[PDB]
Amino acid sequence: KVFGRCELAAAMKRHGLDNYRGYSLGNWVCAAKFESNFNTQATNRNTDGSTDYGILQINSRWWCNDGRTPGSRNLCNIPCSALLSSDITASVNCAKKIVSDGNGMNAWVAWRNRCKGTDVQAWIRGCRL
Ligand SMILES: c1ccc(-c2ccccn2)nc1
Ligand SMILES: [Cl-]
Ligand SMILES: [Cl-]
Ligand SMILES: [Cl-]
Ligand SMILES: [Cl-]
Ligand SMILES: [Cl-]
Ligand code: NA
Ligand SMILES: [O]
Ligand SMILES: [V+3]
Repeated sequence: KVFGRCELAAAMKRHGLDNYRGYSLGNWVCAAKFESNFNTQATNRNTDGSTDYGILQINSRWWCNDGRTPGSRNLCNIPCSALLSSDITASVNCAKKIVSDGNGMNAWVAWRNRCKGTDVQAWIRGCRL
């Protein structure tokens, strides 16, 4: 599913990401825009051989099992394919674990490079939330 911006914002809000560990909702919307272009089916390889999955491009190196990332962990206890669903629940629940872990949203390279330090409230401008 390719979410609309406000559609995604509303789903993320319902799932409690607004100001989760201090990250206002626009952070999460921004991150998804640049990680996945709002596409739940997005998959991308990394140079280490891991793959990033879904709307928030959760990585098989640590967070999910895809059976093809040697030495990796599955800290969200989920098949990576579960993260490609039109329902964002599994991705959000995993994201909450990731962001709570010490490094905050820096885990998301696109967030760090494109959202951090910017007016992220612009990403929820016009949305009824
Ligand atoms: C190295 C550098 C960037 C990325 C990335 C960017 C957006 C979405 C997913 N992965 N991955 C590895
Ligand atoms: Cl993509
Ligand atoms: Cl990429
Ligand atoms: Cl596993
Ligand atoms: Cl694996
Ligand atoms: Cl933080
Ligand atoms: Na894994
Ligand atoms: O990534
Ligand atoms: V990547």
